[PDB]
Amino acid sequence: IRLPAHLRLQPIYWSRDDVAQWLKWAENEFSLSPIDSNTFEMNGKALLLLTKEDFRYRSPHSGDELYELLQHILGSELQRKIMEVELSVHGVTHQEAQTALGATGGDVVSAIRNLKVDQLFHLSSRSRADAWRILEHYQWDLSAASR
Ligand SMILES: [Cl-]
Repeated sequence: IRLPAHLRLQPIYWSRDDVAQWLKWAENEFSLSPIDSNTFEMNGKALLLLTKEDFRYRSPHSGDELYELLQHILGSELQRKIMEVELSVHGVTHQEAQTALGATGGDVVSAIRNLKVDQLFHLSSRSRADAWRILEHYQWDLSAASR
């Protein structure tokens, strides 16, 4: 298998042009059915949010192949969990999410909450338990940071 040079194996950083390059490469390297590049008008972050059915909607004949190819390029789930954390807490970066997820043992829910209490703790002299209490009381809504 010959990879397309100048295309890193980090799909979370792929541009729209990189997605088109990956599609063209995949169609030729795996002899797939013709893929209209106009059917994947998105960047790499968006590609990670598609389900296998979403791939099939765009390419009934080779969409699931492309999905499995993406899964193997990603390898041994974390990149998608990181995106879910980044989509749940304002101001959290890739590294902040990865640190929180590793602390919570892959738990997205606990990582989001630990990150939410961190942000709330960053604004008051209250103890972390008081921050954990207000957030548990307010159903884990960080928007209720009223003072
Ligand atoms: Cl990635």
